[PDB]
Amino acid sequence: STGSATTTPIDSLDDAYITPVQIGTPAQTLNLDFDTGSSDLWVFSSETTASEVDGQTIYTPSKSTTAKLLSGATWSISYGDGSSSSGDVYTDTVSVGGLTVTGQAVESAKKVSSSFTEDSTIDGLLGLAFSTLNTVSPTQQKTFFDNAKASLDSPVFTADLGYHAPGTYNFGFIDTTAYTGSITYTAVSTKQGFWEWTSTGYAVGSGTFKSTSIDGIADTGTTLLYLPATVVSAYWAQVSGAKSSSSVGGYVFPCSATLPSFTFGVGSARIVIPGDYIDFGPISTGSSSCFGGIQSSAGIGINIFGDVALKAAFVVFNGATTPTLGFASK
Repeated sequence: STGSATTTPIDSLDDAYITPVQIGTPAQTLNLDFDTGSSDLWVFSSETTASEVDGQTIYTPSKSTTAKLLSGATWSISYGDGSSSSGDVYTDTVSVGGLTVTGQAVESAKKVSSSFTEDSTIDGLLGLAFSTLNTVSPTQQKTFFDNAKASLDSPVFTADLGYHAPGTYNFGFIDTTAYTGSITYTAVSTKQGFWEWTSTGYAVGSGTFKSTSIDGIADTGTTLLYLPATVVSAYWAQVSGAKSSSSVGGYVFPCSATLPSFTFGVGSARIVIPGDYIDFGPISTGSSSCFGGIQSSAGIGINIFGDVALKAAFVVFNGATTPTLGFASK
């Protein structure tokens, strides 16, 4: 089997992407944030504290003839950005782009943090990291991909995120028309539960490539590119007037600037992030200070190849017995 679904930016900055997902019988379609940095499929629901729901579409398990309470199971998750959610668990039928999994754990939120409430466009998350990170207790549950894997034509999914435009998540096949040149594959460590890999270096604009190992995670659920402070300083030093602002929470730059590109290495291959992908616009409405899309990972504890990086590539998440990651230009 295979599946193919369009993923759409939630706003004009590509702060996140939503993908429609069918849950239950009859189908209830929710728009979920596919997150290769976590491993829970959780939704706003009829059980979510009423004051914490503000415009989201909810899953109502009592209206699904295939929903079953997973007795005694609870979940609770905290994300890198400080947001969180928790609740209980149902199993139900879940379909993405024509690919159906029966008996998928659907984690129903009883509580969500303010950042989730305030984002009316995201109805929940669909985790695509390794199932070892799933938070369901006392019986850990499998991700949608892990459940689908054996049925897929090939045990892979791909992320093709757009810049200020829709893109595609495919399951079970590689669309050879969706990228240019060849796909370069690189080793993955699953030791921390992430799609963790080592970039071979970077360049700023038309500058020379610096060969240096940068360990990090491919994370579709993180907006920006978080890299070591040395790398990030070298980038912003090429933008007149750019500075790190502790009050704002990162590097800012004059909105009048033209940003240089940023290149990262994948083995001997190179992925080029155009300068415009690094512009996240005014820090507040009407400001001439703009927020940068490349930020320091210092004090995160891990480097994160988030959407800024991934949307410059066609990315293969290869879930074979020995997982790997592939990157192509597009």
